[PDB]
Amino acid sequence: IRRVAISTMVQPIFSYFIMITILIHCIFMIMPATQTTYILELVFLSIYTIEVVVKVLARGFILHPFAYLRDPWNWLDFLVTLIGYITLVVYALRAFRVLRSWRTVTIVPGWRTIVDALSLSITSLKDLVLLLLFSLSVFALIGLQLFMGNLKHKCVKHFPADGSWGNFTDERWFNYTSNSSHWYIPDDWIEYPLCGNSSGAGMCPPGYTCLQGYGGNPNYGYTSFDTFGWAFLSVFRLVTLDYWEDLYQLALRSAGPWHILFFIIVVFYGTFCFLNFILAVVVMSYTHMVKRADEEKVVLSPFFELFIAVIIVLNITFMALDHHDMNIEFERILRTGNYIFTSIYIVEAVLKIIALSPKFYFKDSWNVFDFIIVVFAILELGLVFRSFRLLRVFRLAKFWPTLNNFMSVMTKSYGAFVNVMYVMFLLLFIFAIIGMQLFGMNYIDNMERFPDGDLPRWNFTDFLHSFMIVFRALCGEWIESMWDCMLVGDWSCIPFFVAVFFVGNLVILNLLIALLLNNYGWSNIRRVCFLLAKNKYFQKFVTAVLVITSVLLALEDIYLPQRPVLVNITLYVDYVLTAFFVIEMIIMLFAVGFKKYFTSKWYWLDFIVVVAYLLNFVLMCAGIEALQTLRLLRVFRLFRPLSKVNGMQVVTSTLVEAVPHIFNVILVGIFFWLVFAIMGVQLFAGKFYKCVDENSTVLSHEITMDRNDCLHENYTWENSPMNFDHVGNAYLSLLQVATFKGWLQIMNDAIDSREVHKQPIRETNIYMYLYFIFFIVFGSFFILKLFVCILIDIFRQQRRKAEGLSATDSRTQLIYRRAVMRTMSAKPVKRIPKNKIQGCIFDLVTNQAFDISIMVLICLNMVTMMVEKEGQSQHMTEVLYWINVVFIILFTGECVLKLISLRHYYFTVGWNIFDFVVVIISIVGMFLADLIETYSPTLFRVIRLARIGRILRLVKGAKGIRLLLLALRKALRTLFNVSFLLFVIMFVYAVFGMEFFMHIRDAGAIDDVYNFKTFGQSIILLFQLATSAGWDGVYFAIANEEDCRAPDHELGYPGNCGSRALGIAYLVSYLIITCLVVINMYAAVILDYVLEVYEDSKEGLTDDDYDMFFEVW
Amino acid sequence: CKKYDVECDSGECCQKQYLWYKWRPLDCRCLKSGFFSSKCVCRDV
Ligand SMILES: CN(C)[C@H]1CCCC[C@@H]1Nc1ccc(S(=O)(=O)NC(=O)c2cc(Cl)c(OCC3CCCC3)cc2F)c(F)c1
Ligand SMILES: CC(C)CCC[C@@H](C)[C@H]1CC[C@H]2[C@@H]3CC=C4C[C@@H](OC(=O)CCC(=O)O)CC[C@]4(C)[C@H]3CC[C@]12C
Ligand SMILES: *[C@@H]1O[C@H](CO)[C@@H](O)[C@H](O)[C@H]1NC(C)=O
Ligand SMILES: *[C@@H]1O[C@H](CO)[C@@H](O)[C@H](O)[C@H]1NC(C)=O
Ligand SMILES: *[C@@H]1O[C@H](CO)[C@@H](O)[C@H](O)[C@H]1NC(C)=O
Repeated sequence: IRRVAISTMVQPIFSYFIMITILIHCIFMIMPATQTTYILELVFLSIYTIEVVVKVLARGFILHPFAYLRDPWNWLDFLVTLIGYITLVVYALRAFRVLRSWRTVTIVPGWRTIVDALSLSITSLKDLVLLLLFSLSVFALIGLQLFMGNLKHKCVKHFPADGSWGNFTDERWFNYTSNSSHWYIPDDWIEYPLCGNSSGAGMCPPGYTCLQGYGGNPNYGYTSFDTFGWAFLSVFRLVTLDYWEDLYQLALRSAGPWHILFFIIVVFYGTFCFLNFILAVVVMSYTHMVKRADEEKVVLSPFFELFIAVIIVLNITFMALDHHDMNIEFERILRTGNYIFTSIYIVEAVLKIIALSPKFYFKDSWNVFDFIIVVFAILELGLVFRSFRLLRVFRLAKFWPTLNNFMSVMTKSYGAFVNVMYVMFLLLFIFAIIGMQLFGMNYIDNMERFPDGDLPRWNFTDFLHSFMIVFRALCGEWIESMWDCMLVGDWSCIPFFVAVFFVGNLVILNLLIALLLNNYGWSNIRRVCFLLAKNKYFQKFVTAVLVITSVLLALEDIYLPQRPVLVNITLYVDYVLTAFFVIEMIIMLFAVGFKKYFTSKWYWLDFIVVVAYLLNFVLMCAGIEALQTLRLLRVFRLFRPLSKVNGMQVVTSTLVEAVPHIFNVILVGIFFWLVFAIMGVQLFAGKFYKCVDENSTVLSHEITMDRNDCLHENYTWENSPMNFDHVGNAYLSLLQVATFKGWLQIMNDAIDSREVHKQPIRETNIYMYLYFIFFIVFGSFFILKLFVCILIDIFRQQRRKAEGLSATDSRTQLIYRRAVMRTMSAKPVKRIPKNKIQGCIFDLVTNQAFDISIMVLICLNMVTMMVEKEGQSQHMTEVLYWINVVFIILFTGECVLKLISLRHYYFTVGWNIFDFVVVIISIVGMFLADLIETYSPTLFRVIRLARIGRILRLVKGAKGIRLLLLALRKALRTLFNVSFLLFVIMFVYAVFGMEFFMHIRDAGAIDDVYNFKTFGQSIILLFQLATSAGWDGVYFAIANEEDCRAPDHELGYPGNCGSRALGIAYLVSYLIITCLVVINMYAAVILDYVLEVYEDSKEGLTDDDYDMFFEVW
Repeated sequence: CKKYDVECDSGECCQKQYLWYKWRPLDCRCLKSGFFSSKCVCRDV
């Protein structure tokens, strides 16, 4: 018995039998269930019970140290078997049987490293979880205080004076106002527009008043700051940057532009800091695991090569030149060129095989690749094999050194990459099965709840759609799917989607980033002028002049013509600045001389500005209007003084040393996106046309089968704005896909696509999703995440150089040096208690029980803050005010007792000072709360935020939270410098966009509230765009060139037409500079400091160790 | 000469056609018809 069980258990045949059974079981869960599926589930359950019986008879149950349930693997298997039998005996529970598939992770070699890294990351995220909860709660309370009911603001028609509704009575007015038919809504809109009486907020049309407390909240009532739970969901959504432009715009439209400040904080503190902490934790976990893994342990002449290289480049260019709606000459050229290229390739292969003996020729890998290409070409011209043509592009890898090194690096460490990708796809499969089971029927049962009773494009109806929705959540979009799920489902949708976001986005994708980081990483005059140039006052004066004039330049808005005084100031400043630039250039030329002036880049910038201003001045003298683009070049003088700010040198040094690597990665990405864009052109070129009516609505294929029927019924045969008609369009659409902005429409048109000149049909071509999935793996998860890795490495080196550390020292030596330097500065201190009564108070105060009681009181006060909600009675508000009064009194008693006990020693500790400040603020608040509210509601709400001060004491006493906050405080100066660089870049782009797109007509994201008319609105848009959020709408607005009227110079009309080329340049440059370079800098900084802290607390000494030493001493 | 939506090689296309209620000029264009494959047809400019 026992002998048989042991002998059978450890044979690999049994393990592989069970693994094959599990894989078959997965394949059967993918397919819909029938009677066959029922019998096969019984078969599978029988196999699993045989396994469990064998294992238990082999080992035991729990008693032994090596019993059956001593390993979590057996725990998972046994629990799933119990759940399967429970489902058989007696629905939501039967989904989790899919968890058995987790065992399949062991098939791939090298899985132990990835599994251990994942487990270490999860176990290390505990303290980050505590800090995340606290910070999210604080922000949710602030948002509840700021935006309570603001998202319910609606434009209501005035009570009619004609008397059709009747003689006015208060009841009659309420009855009229409450009717939904009297709320303003543009036709075809699904949500009511928000309004607000604050300056800069959404205005109501004439005859409409902005009221509060009517109707429901946006998005089926799921997007509001009405309660602490909803505020928490909104804060988490904002932190994750998930569709956050919508909430951002709703809040700023209801409350006013100044509330942007709020979003600045949460975005900076929540996105640029914590998610980077999670990334740092994952990086450390993977690095520890990899460290442990490592520790454990004619035709053959260069001219011919160049000829074939140029032929390959020409072939790639011709393949890229293919597009939709060509002329006959062009494609005749292209096909003839393809025939010539195939002929050249055949000649190359034959000449090589003859010159170099056949046995050796096929030995080389590149030769066999060439031969495969030749075979595919001969088959292609023999006879779809024309897809295989794409392989030719990869031939260029032999000749491009950087691309060759990239591919060699990828081939070196394929095992880890395949393990991570397999884990990602296995987790996606598990989540897709679970979602399909939990939410499968609700989408069909409750279709009516959807806006048109029609099934949404993203659902859980079948396995394919479940996988697509889960993959979309893993990409970062989970809030909208959760909205639909809640509409048809229940609360269970929230934990699911949110969970999918943690496991996939914040753990798995961060782990992929960690892999990428680990693997891819006359004498008088000259004398006076030199003296005046080196002088400090002169340099400060020049900087001040530049900054003042640059700031003035931001006042040139759409209202400038209506301010004659501002126009005069602008003109006179232009003339004075021309004179000033000429004088400064002359002074610098006398000071440094021609040679050094014209070999420096900064003096090139100054000279270019001088030339532009002289050109503008000679134009004004000649009577020609000044070119505005040229006079906008003076802002570029702000970069030299900016680089001289304290501590800014590290950031700029990092950026200048990272430019070459970033350029190389951009080239490699252009190559891979060229491959994908050629494929996209060949797949979707000319297939995005569709029939639309007077209203821009697609028609059924039953009524319009194609373009002929479309035009016979006097309809429009309209093309989609984003398409794959040629390579440039494919580039732009793939950029939309990789950034995850505008991708939904592209895939919808892609999967409805049919033959050319045919009406698209909903989901007739579902499997085209595959095309995008691959791209997102190889164009977004890999190429776009190299920038952050490059920045991390270069910033680590730059900070090492900045602090004077030698490049040759190893990490242990650096840690020892840091410990020694810490030991250099340390001093003891002692306090003295009283007099007997004072000494008794002292003994009471010092006791840790007092601190824990205060801890509890702070927690209760925080909860009382959470209890506040919109729509609560005035009685409830008074009761909550009185509870807060009690808490304030208790904390004031704390301060009195501690002051009495510690005399002047109270102020030695910084946290005592924080508590004292908070208590004084709360007392003044008790004095002023009655007065302030009576004498704008916004002022009272904003001043009541100091209430949050006395719950911020909750962080005091924590150890891990203190560790993270110390890491954040060491990095504060660098983070501020990065933010200042970001704001200067935003200022430059704001002025230029004000010049370019100040008159475009309202379209897409651009409207009355959000546009480039003023500097403030431009800054709002640019802050939103710095995260790449919602740039598809901005692009559609600023690149529009249809139904636009040109300017009339004689009549003075400036126009309302956009520029597609200018829009592309502006937006792509902004996305590359901010989203891919400057924003990533944050992460770099964070990681370094966090790592520096963690290795101090793990393999070194920390300030807390010295603190304990001196408390003892 | 031949009509709209018919194979042609740039020298045999009718000047104009009364198709969908307007006299529309015709040029022999060449439209996507697969991977690196296109069918050359007479369509209006
Ligand atoms: C007896 N009677 C004192 C109470 C009942 C009658 C009406 C008045 C009062 N009602 C009450 C309202 C709100 C809060 S509360 O809890 O919402 N607000 C705060 O405690 C709080 C409020 C403010 Cl304005 C504040 O000022 C900011 C400082 C910053 C610099 C100088 C001003 C500070 C505060 F702590 C509160 F407890 C009490
Ligand atoms: C140094 C770095 C780290 C921080 C930079 C400070 C920003 C938070 C400042 C700089 C410019 C400021 C903006 C300047 C102009 C405006 C317009 C202002 O609204 C108005 O113009 C009110 C008048 C109206 O709307 O009618 C709203 C605040 C806002 C967006 C400001 C919000 C705060 C901003 C972004
Ligand atoms: C709103 O007004 C319309 C117009 O008379 C009326 O038919 C409708 O009943 C009103 N709504 C309610 C809830 O009474
Ligand atoms: C657009 O919609 C309106 C109302 O929904 C309807 O008359 C028609 O579908 C379109 N308008 C016109 C004038 O045809
Ligand atoms: C276009 O549709 C009309 C309407 O039925 C039909 O008479 C005509 O033959 C069609 N032409 C083509 C080329 O399909």
